[PDB]
Parts: sequence; C-alpha cells; structure tokens
Amino acid sequence: EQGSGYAADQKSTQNAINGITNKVNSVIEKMNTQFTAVGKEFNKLERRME
Amino acid sequence: LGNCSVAGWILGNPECELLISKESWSYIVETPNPENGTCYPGYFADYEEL
Repeated sequence: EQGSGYAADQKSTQNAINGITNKVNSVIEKMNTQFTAVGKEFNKLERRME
Repeated sequence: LGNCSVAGWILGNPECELLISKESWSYIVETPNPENGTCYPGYFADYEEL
C-alpha cells in the first residue's frame, strides 16, 4: 500500500564481488615464472638436438 | 627391412638385395638384433644422425 520499488542487496553482492576479485587475482597470480622459450638453432648434422 | 640393419640397407648389404626395388613406403621395420648388417666391419660415422 505504501509504495513499491526495485533494489540491489549489498552484503551478498559484496561477498560475491570479493569472490570475483579473488578469482581473477588467483588466476593471474597462480601462474609461476616465465622462461625465455626462444627457439634456438642447431646444425644440419646435430638436429637430434633440434 | 627384414634381416639387414639400416646401416646394412642404405649400403645395399648383399643379404637384402631384394630390398632394392622398393622406393616408396610408409614406415621402416627392424628386427631388434639384425645380424647381417654392415658386412665389411668398421665404424659408421655419425650413424645415429643418419
């Protein structure tokens, strides 16, 4: 009788977005070191190495 | 490849003379201990690479 209205809850959404930030920062910070994976060169006689 | 080794066959070992006349194929086969291989003794230079 007194009115109406939409809304968005805060605590559920706040915990959820905390989960989102945790998930993104996890996936970005759970990759370890990177190595210089340059394709090296070898002769035409030693390519067992290659 | 039958009895001759790869060293034997590429050198035309006189025990797989019958192997001469096939020039197209799919995949080599090798008996694990080929005996009639390199008939004249020695040391194939860079055998594994070839």
